[PDB]
Amino acid sequence: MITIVVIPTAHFSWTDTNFLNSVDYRLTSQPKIRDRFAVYAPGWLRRQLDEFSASLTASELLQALQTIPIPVKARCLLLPKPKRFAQWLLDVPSANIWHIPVTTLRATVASKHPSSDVYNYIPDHVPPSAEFDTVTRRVAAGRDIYVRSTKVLGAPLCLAAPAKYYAGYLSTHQLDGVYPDNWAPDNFHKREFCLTILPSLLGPRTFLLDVDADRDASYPLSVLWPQLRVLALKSRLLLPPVALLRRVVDPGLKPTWSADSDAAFRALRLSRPSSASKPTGFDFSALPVVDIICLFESEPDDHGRVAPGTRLTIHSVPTDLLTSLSIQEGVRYPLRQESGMFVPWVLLALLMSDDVTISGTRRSVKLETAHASARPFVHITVERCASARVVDVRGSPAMYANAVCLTLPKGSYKSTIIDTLPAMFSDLSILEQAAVIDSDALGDSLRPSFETQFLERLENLDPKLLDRAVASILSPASDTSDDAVTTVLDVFNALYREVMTPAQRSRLPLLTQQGRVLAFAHSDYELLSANIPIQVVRGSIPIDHVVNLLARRNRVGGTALQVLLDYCYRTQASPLAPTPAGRLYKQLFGPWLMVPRLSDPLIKLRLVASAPAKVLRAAGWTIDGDPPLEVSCLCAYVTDRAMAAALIERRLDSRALVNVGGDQLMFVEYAPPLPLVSIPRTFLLPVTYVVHWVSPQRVLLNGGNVSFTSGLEWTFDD
Amino acid sequence: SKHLSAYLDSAVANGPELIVEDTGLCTSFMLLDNIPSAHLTKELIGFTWF
Amino acid sequence: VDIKACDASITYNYFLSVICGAMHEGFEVGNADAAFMGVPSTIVSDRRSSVAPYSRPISGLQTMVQHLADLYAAGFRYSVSDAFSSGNKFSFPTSTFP
Repeated sequence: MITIVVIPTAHFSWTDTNFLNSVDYRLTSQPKIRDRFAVYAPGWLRRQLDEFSASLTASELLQALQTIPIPVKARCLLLPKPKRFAQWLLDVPSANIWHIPVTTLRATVASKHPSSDVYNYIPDHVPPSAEFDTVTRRVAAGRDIYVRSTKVLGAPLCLAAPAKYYAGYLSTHQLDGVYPDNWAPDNFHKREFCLTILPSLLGPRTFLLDVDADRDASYPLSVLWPQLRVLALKSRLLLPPVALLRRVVDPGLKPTWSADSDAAFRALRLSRPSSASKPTGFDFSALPVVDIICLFESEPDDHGRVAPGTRLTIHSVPTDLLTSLSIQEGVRYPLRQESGMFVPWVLLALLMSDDVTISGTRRSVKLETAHASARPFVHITVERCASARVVDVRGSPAMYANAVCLTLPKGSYKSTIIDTLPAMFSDLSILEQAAVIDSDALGDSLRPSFETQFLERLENLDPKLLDRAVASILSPASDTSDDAVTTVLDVFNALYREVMTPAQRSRLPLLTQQGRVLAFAHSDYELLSANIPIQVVRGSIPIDHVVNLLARRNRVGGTALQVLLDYCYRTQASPLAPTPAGRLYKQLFGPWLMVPRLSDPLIKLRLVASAPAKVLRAAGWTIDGDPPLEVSCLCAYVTDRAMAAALIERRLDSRALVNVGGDQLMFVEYAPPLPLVSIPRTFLLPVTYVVHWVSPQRVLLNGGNVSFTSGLEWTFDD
Repeated sequence: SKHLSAYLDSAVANGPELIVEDTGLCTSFMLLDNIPSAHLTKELIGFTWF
Repeated sequence: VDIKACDASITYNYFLSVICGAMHEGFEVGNADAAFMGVPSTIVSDRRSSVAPYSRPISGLQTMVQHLADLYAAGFRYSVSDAFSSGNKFSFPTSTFP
């Protein structure tokens, strides 16, 4: 039984049916494979670590935990307070296994201040005047331990006596927390391998799993990662995840004795034949992704030979994207389109990825996708999957079902993901283009466009000053070059503050108070300066945008105004660490990409909010029928009608403030904001949505504008 | 250039990657096929053997 | 002398970002693993070097700064519920210091 110690990565899925899947889902592909592994990693230990995390240094914690055997056979047996505890040895006389005198017991019953005497001389009694390691040392003995406090570490903690003594001495939730430990044990089995979150002495039969990704920052033991890694490194004990799939373990890639050419290795062949009629007809919060190594090549030489080329690593591209596009390993696909741009699917892979680096080293690169580079790449081949794991998506980058705004530098390929991707399916409702907000919308709203006005003001300056500014921006070494650039910045700032802010502030409901809005902006400042209650995510894409916009020639400005605007926005943007935009894209579109893999049809839902007919008529509306009108705020999808109905009885504590004008422009607002995590993870939401009457034929004439408040209630539909 | 980096105590606690072992061929030069041989099928048959 | 509106002029884009960076750097001198007020040390990714990025532990104080800067950059989110006006409660964010 070789043991592999595991430290979870950045977004390790925890509520998964099997911890094993979040490690690398390829291990579940074959029965012949999954039968070779045990897991352990019990929940009770997890909870203990969650508590002690705030009270021990990494070195101490590692030193304490490292000695614990794999299946913890011991228990911590909490004792009740002496007045309570003493009665137990007489309620059952044979339970007085230490045979404490009856006189002392009833002397304790008589005393106003019952002493620790009942605890005194009891073997392996742990007083509150004890330390964490004291418990751990006894844990290695396997026998149960008697303690006088709940804050203990290393073994499941359960009551020694019936609850009657601890009641009053402890409170409900405290009395509740020990229940699984009161009947804790479960068996551990002797398979070939056993994974574990519990650390251990690294040695000839213990290995550290290396996934090549950042740890879970929230996971309490991530602080141990450096010390563990270096110790493994100095003794060559790291294991790349692929090594686990081989019949015999070895740290290495491309071994002699194995070609590593088997269906098990090919992560692209994601298959789901088995079923259990479980409520998760699908868990749309769990998303399988892969890290892949891809080889890029340019045109061959005059004699058909080709250069060695370069291979890069793409991180955490969702696998269903590739599978649905029938991408296969070992196939040299064409990279460039007719017009020289990238083929769409490659762009999607880049956009939804987290990062792109050179394969060998750990240097991240922003890829160019234009005619800039000489000997440009024309062919691409995916070679192998460095890792393939499922990841939790629920509410990770964005928090509210209402709306979210993503900031990207000018020249990004947002158009591709918002148009080509849904168009590539165009059969299942993904979003409504009327709900997505292009970052350029407000700039286009002014009667002379914001760009035209900026150009018109700008030309008043001397051309040489403008020329000097543009050159300085392009030339990286031109530090500051204050005169030229600052003058332009002043004009930009003055104009934007003057015109853009009031215009932006005049579109408040359009950004947030629709069904569900996805919005783009060139900088967070564009929203903060206008006080728009929408979460803003500072994204970034792993492609060079500057060169990209240098290829777009059909614009108001001759490619020079564009770079000027780009610099201005970047200067305007607040200094902060930006996140990969792919994560947000994964949160939005990811679940939808798994739809075609499903076996059974979907079921629609919604949470319509009522509307009394009185106010409508009072507002001059002509409406048939007495029953209150209702309006669909947001539609959802499930597939197990049973559990879906079972989950529909919850009453959301979020009111809706519906507002609609005479022009039927309808708006919604949730007084308590609706958070995404509140949505059960079996659901599925569209990227964007537009509120609308459930039955437009009920109304016969729109009176004046209307506002009202109502509750929210998930309901079926037909 | 000008990447002024401050000394950090934890940063130096990694250790270099000394143990790198190769089981392949200890070579660094490759023989190549710079100009392929022609496939004759009508005349000059037999002058080449693949 | 007196600042015209110090509450309204202190902000993250210029002021608070500088302070957050200085505080986070100023706390580097100290045990990287030392919880403060129940906030334990954590692992964060360091990307100062484009050629040699990595992750290292940071003390609880720095973790507080990490979140505090995030909050300031996000801006305060207030919710108004004035009683003198009629049925008009709403929420909107601002950079104005409390």
